Amino acid sequence: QISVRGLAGVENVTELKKNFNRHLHFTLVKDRNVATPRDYYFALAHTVRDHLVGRWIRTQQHYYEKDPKRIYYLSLEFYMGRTLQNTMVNLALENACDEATYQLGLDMEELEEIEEDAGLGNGGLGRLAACFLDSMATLGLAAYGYGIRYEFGIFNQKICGGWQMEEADDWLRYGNPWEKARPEFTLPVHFYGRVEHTSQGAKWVDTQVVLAMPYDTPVPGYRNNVVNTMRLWSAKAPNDFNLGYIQAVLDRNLAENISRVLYPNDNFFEGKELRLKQEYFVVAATLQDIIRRFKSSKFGTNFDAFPDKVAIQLNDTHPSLAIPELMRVLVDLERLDWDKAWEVTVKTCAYTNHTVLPEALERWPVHLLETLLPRHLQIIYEINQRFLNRVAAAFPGDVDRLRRMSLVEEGAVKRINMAHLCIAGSHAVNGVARIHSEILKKTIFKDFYELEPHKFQNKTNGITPRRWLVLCNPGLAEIIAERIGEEYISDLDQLRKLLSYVDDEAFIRDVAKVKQENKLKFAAYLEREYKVHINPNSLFDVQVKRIHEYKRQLLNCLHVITLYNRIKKEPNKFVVPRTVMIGGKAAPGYHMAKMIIKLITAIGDVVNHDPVVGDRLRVIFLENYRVSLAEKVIPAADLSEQISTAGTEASGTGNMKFMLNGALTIGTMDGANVEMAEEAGEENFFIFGMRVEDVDRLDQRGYNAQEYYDRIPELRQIIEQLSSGFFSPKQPDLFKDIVNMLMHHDRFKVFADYEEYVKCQERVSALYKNPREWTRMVIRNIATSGKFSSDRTIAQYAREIWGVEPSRQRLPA
Amino acid sequence: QISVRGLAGVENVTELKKNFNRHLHFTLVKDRNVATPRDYYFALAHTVRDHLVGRWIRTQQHYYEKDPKRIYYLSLEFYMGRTLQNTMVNLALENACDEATYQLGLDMEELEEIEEDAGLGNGGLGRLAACFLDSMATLGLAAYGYGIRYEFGIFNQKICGGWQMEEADDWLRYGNPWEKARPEFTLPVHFYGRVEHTSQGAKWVDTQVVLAMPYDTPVPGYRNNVVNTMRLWSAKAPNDFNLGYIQAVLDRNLAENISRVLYPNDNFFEGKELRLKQEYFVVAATLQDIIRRFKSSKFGTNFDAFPDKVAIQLNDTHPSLAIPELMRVLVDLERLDWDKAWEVTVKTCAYTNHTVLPEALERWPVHLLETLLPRHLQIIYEINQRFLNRVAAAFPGDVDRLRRMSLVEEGAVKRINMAHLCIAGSHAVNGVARIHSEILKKTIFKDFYELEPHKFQNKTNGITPRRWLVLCNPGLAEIIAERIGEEYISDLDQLRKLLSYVDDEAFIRDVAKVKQENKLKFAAYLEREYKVHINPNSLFDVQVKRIHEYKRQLLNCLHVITLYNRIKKEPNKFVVPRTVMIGGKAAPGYHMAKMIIKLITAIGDVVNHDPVVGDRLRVIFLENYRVSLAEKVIPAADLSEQISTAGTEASGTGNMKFMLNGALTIGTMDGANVEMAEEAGEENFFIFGMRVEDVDRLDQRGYNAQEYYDRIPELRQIIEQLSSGFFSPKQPDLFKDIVNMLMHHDRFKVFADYEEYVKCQERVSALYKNPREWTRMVIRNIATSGKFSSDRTIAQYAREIWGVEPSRQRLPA
Ligand SMILES: C[C@H]1[C@H](C)CC[C@]2(C(=O)O)CC[C@]3(C)C(=CC[C@@H]4[C@@]5(C)C[C@@H](O)[C@H](O)[C@@](C)(CO)[C@@H]5CC[C@]43C)[C@H]12
Ligand SMILES: C[C@H]1[C@H](C)CC[C@]2(C(=O)O)CC[C@]3(C)C(=CC[C@@H]4[C@@]5(C)C[C@@H](O)[C@H](O)[C@@](C)(CO)[C@@H]5CC[C@]43C)[C@H]12
Repeated sequence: QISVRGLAGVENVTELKKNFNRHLHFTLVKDRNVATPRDYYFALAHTVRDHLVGRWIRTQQHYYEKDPKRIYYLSLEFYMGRTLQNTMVNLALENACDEATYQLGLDMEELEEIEEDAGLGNGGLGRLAACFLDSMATLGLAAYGYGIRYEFGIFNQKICGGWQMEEADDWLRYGNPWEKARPEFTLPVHFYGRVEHTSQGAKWVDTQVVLAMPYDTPVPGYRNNVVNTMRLWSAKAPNDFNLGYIQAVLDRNLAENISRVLYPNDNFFEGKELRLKQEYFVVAATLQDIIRRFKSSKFGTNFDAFPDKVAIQLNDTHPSLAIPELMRVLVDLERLDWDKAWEVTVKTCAYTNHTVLPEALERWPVHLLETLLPRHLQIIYEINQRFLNRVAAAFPGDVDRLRRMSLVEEGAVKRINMAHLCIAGSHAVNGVARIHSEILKKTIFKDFYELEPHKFQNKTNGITPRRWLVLCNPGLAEIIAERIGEEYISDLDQLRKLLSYVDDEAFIRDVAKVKQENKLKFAAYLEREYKVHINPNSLFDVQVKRIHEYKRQLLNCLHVITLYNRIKKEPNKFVVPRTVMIGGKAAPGYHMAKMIIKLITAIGDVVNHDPVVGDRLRVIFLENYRVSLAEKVIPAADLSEQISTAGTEASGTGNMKFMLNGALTIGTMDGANVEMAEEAGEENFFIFGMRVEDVDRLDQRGYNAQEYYDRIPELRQIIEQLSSGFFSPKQPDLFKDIVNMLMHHDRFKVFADYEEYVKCQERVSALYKNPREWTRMVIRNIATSGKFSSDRTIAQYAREIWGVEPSRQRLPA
Repeated sequence: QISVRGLAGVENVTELKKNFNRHLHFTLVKDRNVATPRDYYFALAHTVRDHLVGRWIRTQQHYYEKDPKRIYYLSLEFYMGRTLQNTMVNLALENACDEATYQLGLDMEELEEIEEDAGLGNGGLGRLAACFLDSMATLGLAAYGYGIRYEFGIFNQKICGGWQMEEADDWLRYGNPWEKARPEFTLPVHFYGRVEHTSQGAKWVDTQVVLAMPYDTPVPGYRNNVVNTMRLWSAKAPNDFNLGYIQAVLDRNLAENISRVLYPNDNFFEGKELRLKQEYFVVAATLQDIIRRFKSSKFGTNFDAFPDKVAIQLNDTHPSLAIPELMRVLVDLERLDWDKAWEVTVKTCAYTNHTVLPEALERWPVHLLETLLPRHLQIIYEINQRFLNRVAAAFPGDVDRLRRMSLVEEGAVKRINMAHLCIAGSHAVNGVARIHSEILKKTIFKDFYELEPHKFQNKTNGITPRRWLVLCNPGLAEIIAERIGEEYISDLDQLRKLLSYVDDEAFIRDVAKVKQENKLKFAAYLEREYKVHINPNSLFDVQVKRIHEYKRQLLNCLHVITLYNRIKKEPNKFVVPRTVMIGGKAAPGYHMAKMIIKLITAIGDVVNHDPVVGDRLRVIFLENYRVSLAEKVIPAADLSEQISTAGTEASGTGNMKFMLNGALTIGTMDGANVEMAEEAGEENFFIFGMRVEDVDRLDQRGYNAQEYYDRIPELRQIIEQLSSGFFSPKQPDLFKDIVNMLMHHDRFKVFADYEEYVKCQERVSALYKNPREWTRMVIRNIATSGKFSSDRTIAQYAREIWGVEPSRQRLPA
């Protein structure tokens, strides 16, 4: 149908149809008489997977011959989503498969809906890992993603009586056609035991062994025939495990629980032992694999060359144990002296920080590490001692600096600060947006920055234009390609060329037409899947992201109620109709986040069934927000809500997805919003609220929520409604916690941004009344979204941290 | 190479080679540079599996169109062994694959050694199930095997310091290419809950749900293009399971433990709850599947026709809950009246008894069934009440009969007698050999036989000539085929024709040549795999079977020691050299069986390193006895030890394997030994010891072991050696338990058969000195082994129990 989806040429279509039928028959053991859409999905998935393997094998062949520097991206989360359409796109197979499936009497889009999300992440951090893998393959880097194959990913969210229910995400039930089990490359991981000292140094003995089994998933580059590997470790009991007899066999489960389930916490630390085991598990298996690969190369005994052959990137502090683990292997097993092992470690490792929120920082109780990893604690103490000697020598007499910079935190319970560990043992530390990187240098890591200024960098986050434009928004990609060609897909800066079309009447019409189609499709999705009715002519006001206080879903809630109260005051006045959509998961133990979800639904219960309101205001909670739901709602959005308190959202990536897909952004000067507004021009953005400086000023003076309550009658009315049970008639005091928090213990100053936010929202409504000017502003956003491609981000990592050159060159097919 | 292995015709060899390479590349994602033999095995296994699916699909198609009566074989054990060679044989692919793999530079035999045994059974009962499935497919029956897919089968046995160590049989580690997961056909199984009574009868409520997921494995008939199904159920937690959050996800393991591990007890009952859950699990899932298939047929609401469309065979009492479960479904769910449901149940079910040993009988505590299956206990009480009313009416006033026949056993703990349940609810009850079936009618089920004589039958066990001749002994199958053709493979009675070759000098030479080759190959296997040295010219004296007291491995031990002591007394006298091989697993908690294994190795420690003995006597314990080890040692055997106390071994099947493969049999008149001797003639068998009558006489008088000790000096010497630490110098009293048991509490009267056994063993040695007469006796055995084909057994089940006609007719290819 459309150009950007590739050629559907007779020879390919015929070959695809016959391999489809081969897989249906031989692989699935079905025929057309019994086959369900699921069977049809699998036959297609197997047919497409076949196209990868040749490229996969020769890519890995190429790296063996050329022996380039290898990039190892260590993350506990890879939020991949669906793989079918992404593979077709990157392989140029999408039209051919559409044709082949059409001719077999099947709708490919219906088949795509059957694939489970690989939901092995929580949100931003996990999805960044996924975008990174795509870009690394697209840029020809010899890169590997290493993580854990969780049996259960992020929970499926069900709304019941307005409340979140969690159910297990059993994503492997029907199988995963993309992975290849590699039991032959299984590796032992050690836990517990004790440390023995000898003439030949320390020995870690009497350990419990857990086996790590790798599963490989292909990662295709965009149209370059590069297929990299994501290797995920699964936990297996050894066969002499416990070995009355029955119980010993049943207790094998204990070892295998390590890889059972993803911890569902977004930006929040929980000091649980199982979590620490997961962290060491991925680190120990990966490092052995890295070293084995280093030794078995065309180059090489000599660990001097290690940093020239290996880069290890730590996605947050979750794989921070890679630092003492690498030291352990180099010192205890390879017999290098401390100072040489340490130079190698620092030159190999690099650390990316994702948040400044104190409750998100990993600080592990010493007594946990003592029991679980006795050798690693010793190495940590020794790293600390030598590091503190460097601080003492640089800042003599500064005793408070010493306690501030220590990796060991003193208190009732002694803790290891994992972020401090990462800084000390990495040659590079980066934040994920310019303002976030500055905040690190000025506040939380100020001391470390004064010691080693050269270590600190910025790498502003990015999103992949393949998944986040071509895949999810084919209509928009097509109208862009008509004017400027296809090269922008792997060089997103080229979208600037679209600025010379901002006054083009045909393009304006097309941009606005694609948005309307997207909105109509999504409104249909809501009716068919969730039996909910929305007006596709209203402004689609969308806030989708994890439910957190700092993300201020509550600020949005306050606006929504203001609009309702204004309508009820002046019913016969014209207002721009809105559909307000809020979506996101709450961590299971996060009580406040669960309350906010209930409020949102409770608001919808009042607003959606008020006859006076009509179709002018709708409030919808988007259930089970995840990657494949994002691919649908983002192209359909008019307004992107990015309203975190200034200085709390390190970067955001949702913000970029919306910019790329033709929504306008209302937001604070937080995270990457600042860089986005800078790229588009502040006139093309709806910026409101306190800057970082204003927050600090308010903190010094003290934040008093009562002040705003007293001076803003519209705010008072809302609080009285919440308190008196207007939104919960059966349980009048249901929302006492929310009101209490807002009035007395609001860390995120919801009320302080209320007035500016509401006023700015009026300016949004005003612009929406003039479709031509709205669309021209939209075009100005899309055209300047180029910088926020993860290809740019990854090229910066490659050049400034890893010391490798990106390549756009094809491998032979 | 050999005729019986099929054609290696240019077109087939070329097609096999290319599909091998296709699977290596696309399925395994390997190439010739990295591939190991394991990779080569899998590529072959996938290539062969491809040949099944077409036949598999059209067989199931055929049954849908014709709608024949369906046979359901319910067993908790299917001891399948390896599948590759068996599939090639039954498909006529063996020479073609040998050729194709040869031309790729691979040795197929080396590749076959890589396949894990599917060891989902303990011994006789489990292996009978496997032979039955082969024969049912070979005879064109619409038959299904239903069981449990254990994650861990029978443990691997390691010998350490002479002692058995058990390790987990992780047979699925590298995957199973034969099975096809069918998650779409998952079924709920209910546990616990309570019974509620209404107007519309009883309701089972508040149950815990466990999901049963089926895995299908193809079962090919011999050269007839019939491919039946073995369906094995795997336990899965439902997704709302328990649903703090983490723990709820981890506790999903509890539900899934149901299918985790096979209970390693051969002929012994253990009243564990997990075992009862397994039993109900397979029964509930299978019955739902049977009923669903019955309703969705070309025939049919009307359960009158159920017994015309369905036969359910119960392999022992392990699936006995099928009886109250079928009643439950018919009465509670389908709303049939009791009497009609009961008529349908009895006409549907049939029961096969496998042992008379009291400790093997399943007698479940009422309090277990009360908690786990409250509705089934009620149905059991009601079945019992109505059954006891029938007994009272037939034998008025006979109050002791009533208590004897009751399904409910009274005592400290009330128990359900599952065998009694099976007899009451089945139209047919059979033993597994003629003497065993008589013992049932005369002793343990005498009361039931007097009530319903028409219910009691014999079906003498059989073994499959495909696995147990063609597959494991190609050399012998070939020399037989040269004389009489190939038709005997699916009609084993034709082996009688070989009687006219008993005086043929060429045939005698060939039979003896094949045995020598078999012995040389096995002696080489022992050196290569276990670094043990045997003389291939000695008589191979072999006892392989589960380690049990009733099987009397100890009697064998006593002979072995007698031979040693005689040699040491008269060193320079000629004796026929023997290699005595004993093999078998002991149940982990069976202390005595573990002691016997230690004795056997302890004997070998003394005998094998006595220079005076030389190569005249060797005692070897065969480690990890299992199906694939049987396929190797059985063709290599000269003497088959079948020496159970008369009346204890219900049938035996090992005995038949040895007869078919050219060993002579020394044994008691026990089980099927009686029928074997009858077929060959007693002159061609080494029969010794008490008959059943003699045992009974000895029991009445009382068995006094001291009597034999006093009157047999050779026996006394052995006991003194055991007591004084001759066979355990470091631990002189190591064998006190064995001596004590022999002297004071021997249920199996080892000493009573000692003299006759030793004397008979001398007659065996005498015959072995004359190779020509030994071989002529061998030929007389092989030629009369026809009756012991499971094709015969299965045809008898089909005609006399199930009411279906066997067919040798091909399906179109
Ligand atoms: C040496 C092993 C090690 C035992 C485990 C880690 C290893 C790795 O580097 O990831 C596993 C994979 C192989 C076997 C490895 C190395 C090379 C091959 C290779 C590229 C070799 C090549 O000749 C084959 O054609 C091809 C291209 C194809 O078989 C292979 C692909 C597989 C690798 C990369 C590694
Ligand atoms: C009705 C279902 C039920 C939902 C679950 C149990 C069932 C069974 O009888 O075992 C599952 C298998 C199918 C779907 C079943 C029935 C028929 C098919 C069938 C023989 C149908 C035939 O047209 C196909 O060509 C073929 C021959 C091929 O698709 C099928 C094969 C599969 C069966 C036998 C059963």
